[PDB]
Amino acid sequence: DWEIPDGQITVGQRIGSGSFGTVYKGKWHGDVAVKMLNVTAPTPQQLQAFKNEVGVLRKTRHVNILLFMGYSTKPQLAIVTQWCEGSSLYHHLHIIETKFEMIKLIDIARQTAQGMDYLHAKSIIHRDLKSNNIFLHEDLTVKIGDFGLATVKSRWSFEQLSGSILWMAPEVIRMQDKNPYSFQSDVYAFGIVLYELMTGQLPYSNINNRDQIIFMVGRGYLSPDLSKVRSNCPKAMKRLMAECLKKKRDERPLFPQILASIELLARSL
Ligand SMILES: Cc1ncc(NC(=O)c2cccc(C(F)(F)F)c2)cc1-c1cnc(OC2CCOCC2)c(N2CCOCC2)c1
Repeated sequence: DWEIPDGQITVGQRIGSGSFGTVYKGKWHGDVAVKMLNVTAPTPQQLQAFKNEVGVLRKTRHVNILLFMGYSTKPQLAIVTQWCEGSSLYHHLHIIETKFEMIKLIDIARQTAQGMDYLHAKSIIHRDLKSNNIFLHEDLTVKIGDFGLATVKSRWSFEQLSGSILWMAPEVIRMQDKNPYSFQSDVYAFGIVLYELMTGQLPYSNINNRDQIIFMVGRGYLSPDLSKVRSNCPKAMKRLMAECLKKKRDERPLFPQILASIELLARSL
């Protein structure tokens, strides 16, 4: 099974922490990432939140999904994943401002679409897809993860997630539908990731008020500016972006179509 016996993991450098967990770099048959719960004696809800996450990760076996490696219960409840040298797509695009070639931007898009197509086939709705959750292993291979460390009521069980408003579909901002999170809300988030790749920027860079952005997207008054895409961005890519970013969720394509469209436009370059 996937349970790792006590004393096998060497916990190293602390990377970060939030209200729910703390991530460390470690050693277990090579470099690993270790995410521990902040409490040693968890409540029935905290333990259920932990088991829910292990439950989703253990269903994944795909090169574009962060490789789950096992979990521990002793001395603490922890999740073990592969350790990746590299940086998140967010870090590359918006912090160090890496200038990838169009061919590589399309390659990153194709790889993300593969991982998302895989998750949706396993009935997993991510609910927090964004460039921060796309890791570039050796600055080349996409590893989709969920790197948030904050307490979330029913994360892998539902309720609205915050701090990722730029990637939030209009119906996710509103919270008026019977089921606001869907494969289509993940597709909208993916449409924002495509915008980040093709422009090198975060949407709505010219609006300095976050509350106004939330209000406007939800009302359907604001959409990303597609004329900001790089001069050599293929027309088929700009077309795909507009379909993913549709205000009405029913008008959005699903990942089998998205992946087929990227595979086809990557051939024509
Ligand atoms: C340890 C761990 N255990 C469980 C999860 N869970 C998930 O991903 C997860 C949970 C549920 C569903 C899914 C879905 F995507 F499949 F839908 C994924 C994440 C991490 C972890 C947190 N934070 C990290 O790094 C920080 C953030 C990046 O930048 C560096 C600091 C890493 N890395 C790994 C690469 O190598 C550098 C360190 C892994």
